[PDB]
Amino acid sequence: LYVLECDLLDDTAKQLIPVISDYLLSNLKGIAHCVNIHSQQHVLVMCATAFYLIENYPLDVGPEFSASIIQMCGVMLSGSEESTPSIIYHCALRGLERLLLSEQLSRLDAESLVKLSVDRVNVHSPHRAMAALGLMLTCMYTGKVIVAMERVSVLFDRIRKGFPCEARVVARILPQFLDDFFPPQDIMNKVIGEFLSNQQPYPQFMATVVYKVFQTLHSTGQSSMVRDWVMLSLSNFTQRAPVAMATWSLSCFFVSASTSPWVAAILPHVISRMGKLEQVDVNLFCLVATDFYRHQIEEELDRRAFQSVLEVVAAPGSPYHRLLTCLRN
Amino acid sequence: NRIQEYLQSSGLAQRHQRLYSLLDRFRLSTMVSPDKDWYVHLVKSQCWTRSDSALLEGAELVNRIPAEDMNAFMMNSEFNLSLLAPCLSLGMSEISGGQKSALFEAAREVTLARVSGTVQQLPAVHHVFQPELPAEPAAYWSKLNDLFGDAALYQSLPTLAR
Amino acid sequence: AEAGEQFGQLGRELRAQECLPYAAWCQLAVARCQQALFHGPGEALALTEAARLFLRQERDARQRLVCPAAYGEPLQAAASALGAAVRLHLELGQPAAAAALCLELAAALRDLGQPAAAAGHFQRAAQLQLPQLPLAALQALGEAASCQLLARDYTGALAVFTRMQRLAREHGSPAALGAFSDVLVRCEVSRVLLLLLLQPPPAKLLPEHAQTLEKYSSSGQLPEELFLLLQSLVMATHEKDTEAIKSLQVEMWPLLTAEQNHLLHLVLQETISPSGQGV
Repeated sequence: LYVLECDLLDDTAKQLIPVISDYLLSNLKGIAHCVNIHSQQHVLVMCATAFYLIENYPLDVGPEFSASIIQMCGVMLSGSEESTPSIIYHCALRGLERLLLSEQLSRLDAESLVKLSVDRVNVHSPHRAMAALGLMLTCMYTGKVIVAMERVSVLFDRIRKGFPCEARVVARILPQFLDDFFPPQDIMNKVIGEFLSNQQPYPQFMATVVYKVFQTLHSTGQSSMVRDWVMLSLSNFTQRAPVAMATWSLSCFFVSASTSPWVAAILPHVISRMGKLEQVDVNLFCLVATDFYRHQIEEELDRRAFQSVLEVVAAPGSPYHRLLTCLRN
Repeated sequence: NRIQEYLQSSGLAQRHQRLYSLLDRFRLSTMVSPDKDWYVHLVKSQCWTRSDSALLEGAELVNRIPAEDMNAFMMNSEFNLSLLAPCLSLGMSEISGGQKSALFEAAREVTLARVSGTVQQLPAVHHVFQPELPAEPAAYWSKLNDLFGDAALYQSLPTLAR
Repeated sequence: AEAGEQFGQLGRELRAQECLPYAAWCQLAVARCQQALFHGPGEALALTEAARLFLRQERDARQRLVCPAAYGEPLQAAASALGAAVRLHLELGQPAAAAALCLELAAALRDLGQPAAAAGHFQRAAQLQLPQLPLAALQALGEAASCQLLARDYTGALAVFTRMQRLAREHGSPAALGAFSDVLVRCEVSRVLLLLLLQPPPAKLLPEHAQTLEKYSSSGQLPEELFLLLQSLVMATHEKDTEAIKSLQVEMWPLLTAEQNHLLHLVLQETISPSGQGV
């Protein structure tokens, strides 16, 4: 590693690089699936020098070597939690991530490993999945709806079948991720659709996602586009599991779509009290509803659709019913 | 009536609603614009308490009040001192982004203000803390026993050390 | 033959003057001589001695005198020799001896500050022992779970604890046989704490974890006070009453091991201050 680092190795020393490359391949194939059996520090070293050779000496090693080694450590990543120690998994993944992030990799080899990124997102261990989330994130930020539809889908799944720490991270990076790879109308059914559902363990994490996606629309010349979508999905919000959950999701939906400075800034409060149906909760729900209605509704005749939808499930003591009483006058 | 009053006077009625409903059912058988001032009052309901369930959210709520009002908000008593660590943690997170944190600057000037405040209550002369027999001086050790033995004071120390 | 004895007394003399790297080298030489003699037991003993000498070298360089210039150099040689010895043992049978060598390597790695590799080697030893010595395999898996908790691999630790509980129930029975009862108690408490910490969603919630959580909402083999405190802890974490977890954490401190005390502290910490938010 020292010798080939920056020394302008003379073209006579082109008889050394193949020897290292031959040793690299001849000693990685016999361990590429049983890494745990063999020495950790050793295999770490071949990966380190192999990654440097591709990044810095692409012509000196044949394109087969660059290809043969990406698949070589691809099977290392595709191993189980026992067949590949977490040390080796993260080293190869970050090493591959650097190799793609540096344009020295060939086009055939670059697209050879972007496929490997999506496979390793779905693993049990949060850190192996979160690390593989990074590799896929760079693999798709380097290339730039035909395929990005799949990638955003496997992001919403991790929020659904992931631990709260794992899911909170994905929920935090979604608002920028959606703002980058899709136009707002292309991905807008999913964000509301994944927000409220029965297969959503953390709708409180998705509450911020709809908020940031709405706010990044309200302040970027789409203050009326969000008005169409809240009206469109209000009927969907009307039918949602328990009544308290339905109002809570509805209350935080108006918060996410409210342009008032002091209403758009109380989202953590409603997220904090989740599933509560106290007097303050309905009072907050009515207040945010009318402030979306009275202040920033579309027009005078569009209120009929708003008045029609919420009247459907009006009950004697329902929070919806109290909203009519305030909204009527 | 006393049983009903006691349940409502405490959190047990909220914790056990079914029992309270049954007791009350037995009892009857016997025969505004959302302005800045509204926001401040709302966060005042959540950030002036002793609840530690939601501090990450409480930090964000206090993060949005005007910078000029931040100092009087935290300096004022009945403010959850457990929020100071989230307040500094969140305020630093946007300093690391390059911005100027009104929250972090207003929070660190509160932490040091309280740290200095609780030092004034310490004895003027400090003796080596002897775990075995802290009783050779009389006034000094008695000055710590009623200091470290105060729930309002002892609880305030780790919640300020954080 | 005679060369092996010569290398043996060379290694003995070198260890007498405590130049133990060369003693381990001589042990490797006598192991090679045993290879030439096709004597499997003697070669395994020689490789074990060489590995032990290298491990003592690394311990001195890292534990006795903490040398920052040490980069785990004799540890690599120790691991290579131990792997060769394990391979020889397995090729001549005796999986118990190979599992013992793997346990030795895992203990060495755990003391040297590499919990992940230690847990991996502990799991390998348990797998080697499981078909014949289920209790030894359970102990090795317990060491692996402790190492994984050291490496902050909480989900891996939960998986290992669940595997140990399954193995103890299916091997130590219905009531446990005492030697498996303590293993089951440790499994139960550690799994409950890890499930309160991780809080798996319904997708990740395996039937075993769901059943265990159901049990805490009667006491199989846990002491009644500990079982009641664990039930209170589960209810509090499902209720988000931080004062309750604080009081319990104070109360259950003497009844839990240091590992379980750490797990309960992690549960409390993730309750007040959730991780993953970035702040």
